[PDB]
Amino acid sequence: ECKGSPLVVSLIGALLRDFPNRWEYYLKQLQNKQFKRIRKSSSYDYEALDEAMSISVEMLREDIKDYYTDLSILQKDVKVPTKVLCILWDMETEEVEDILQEFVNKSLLFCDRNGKSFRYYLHDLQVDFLTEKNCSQLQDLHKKIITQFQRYHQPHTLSPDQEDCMYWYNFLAYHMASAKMHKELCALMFSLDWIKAKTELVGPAHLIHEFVEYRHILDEKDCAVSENFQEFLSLNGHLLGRQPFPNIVQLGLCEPETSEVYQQAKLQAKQEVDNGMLYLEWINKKNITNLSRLVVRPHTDAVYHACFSEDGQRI
Amino acid sequence: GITSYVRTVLCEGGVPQRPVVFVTRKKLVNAIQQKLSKLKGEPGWVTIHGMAGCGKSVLAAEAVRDHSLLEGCFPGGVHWVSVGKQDKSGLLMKLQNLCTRLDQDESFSQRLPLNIEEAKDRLRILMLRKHPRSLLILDDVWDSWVLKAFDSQCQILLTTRDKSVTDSVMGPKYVVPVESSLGKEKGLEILSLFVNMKKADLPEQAHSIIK
Ligand SMILES: Nc1ncnc2c1ncn2[C@H]1C[C@H](O)[C@@H](COP(=O)(O)OP(=O)(O)OP(=O)(O)O)O1
Ligand SMILES: [Mg+2]
Repeated sequence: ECKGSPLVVSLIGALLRDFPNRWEYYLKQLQNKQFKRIRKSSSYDYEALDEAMSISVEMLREDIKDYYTDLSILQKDVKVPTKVLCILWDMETEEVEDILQEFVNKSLLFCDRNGKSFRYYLHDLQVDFLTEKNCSQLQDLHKKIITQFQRYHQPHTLSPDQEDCMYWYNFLAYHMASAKMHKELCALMFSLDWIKAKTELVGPAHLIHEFVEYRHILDEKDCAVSENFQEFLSLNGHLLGRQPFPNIVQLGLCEPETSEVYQQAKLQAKQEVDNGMLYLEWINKKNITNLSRLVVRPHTDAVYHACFSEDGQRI
Repeated sequence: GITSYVRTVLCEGGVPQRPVVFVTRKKLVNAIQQKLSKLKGEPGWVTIHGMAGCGKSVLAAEAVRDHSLLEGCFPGGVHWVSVGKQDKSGLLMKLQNLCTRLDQDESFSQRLPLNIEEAKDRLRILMLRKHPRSLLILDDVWDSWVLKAFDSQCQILLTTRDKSVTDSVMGPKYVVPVESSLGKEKGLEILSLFVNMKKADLPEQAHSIIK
């Protein structure tokens, strides 16, 4: 938790000198992520680590000051391509970099000179302070970024070449969740074609991870839809990644029951059918296949051994 | 057994002379003194504390009262400052007064600093050159900025009620903690001195009040 801010270590450390018994307490306290709990009088000039950050924020000229807060939304550990910052700001790129350069000097946002591209990012402490001091706004802004992206690229209108897009796959999903807009979340994550492109360069793991987050966000009834989709994924992992991304629209019409995943497939098939494509219907599914919960291909080359983590968290 | 010389150094220092009716606390004095001995060199602060009226000052006066620890250890004289409780303005004067006290020669500017830090400089510099092996003792002290002011990097020992006070400061800190107890044998010793009679000659009433 300390993340090497020796100020936190001395701050925890002294704090412990008084109460050797309450050892776990502060552990869970930093697990809490609030630094208001930790305080010590010290040679250092501030009660606490939260105390230091507040002093840094004030100096910025009023025009700059508002912008930092937008900067609040960004993940603890994402080096975002400059563009997305351009989009949220809606301000031209040559200009946008320079304000950020001023920040980096303020040492409030670390630089990343990777090639022409720049990824700026924060310390875990810097991020935590932000939520500590900007939390009420953040839910509100979470809806601001999305609308701006809507004023530009649509998710289907997204492209492989654009630098920002992967952030957009990987995390756009993320913003809508904070937004708390579930219908919009349906407008994005549900879209099977979005799944197609995401599985094209992302792979079929990120979507599953998103789905677990997804389940709380929307509705229990949909959760079943998510359950149907996860069931649709079980068949995806084993051969889906290879390359010849077999026309899923055709391999999809294999699920049972109906749910929302199957309903989508039949209609798509009907649409395909009039045009052509010679899809063959399958009539025995309910009579066949005892489905496995999951399948993995780690290697194009034959497997020789595998082992569980002792924790069981990984293999 | 006070040396004549000890009194001469002590007079210059300005520590109060012990009350005529006193009773040594050998163990405690010994502990402070041995500990006090510990910061043989290089900065250092000692805190002494107790609930009100625990013999806290007298011990401070008493510890230094002895020749051995003071003379070999402390070529520099001892300076006592009575800090009390102070608003920012009040604190300022004590500093100037310590300035005037320390600079007996007057070689340093007759003008006095209007700024606390400047006084801090005059103290540090004076402690550094004018009085190389000096020890400063403080009385009371109720808030940290105060010791922030006196934080000359030269040994100063503060004696008090709060032990929180020396948290702003930097450098090795030791605390000797005086519980308010005393000894039944000793108080009878003290009571006798107060009324001037062989301890046995003391009335039956006396034993109970000490309780
Ligand atoms: N031998 C002795 N040792 C300690 N105290 C004694 C002795 N003989 C008499 N006394 C009484 C008389 C004094 O009023 C008092 C000593 O004062 P002191 O211990 O310096 O209090 P203090 O300065 O810690 O109080 P405060 O916390 O208010 O400053 O104890
Ligand atoms: Mg006193």
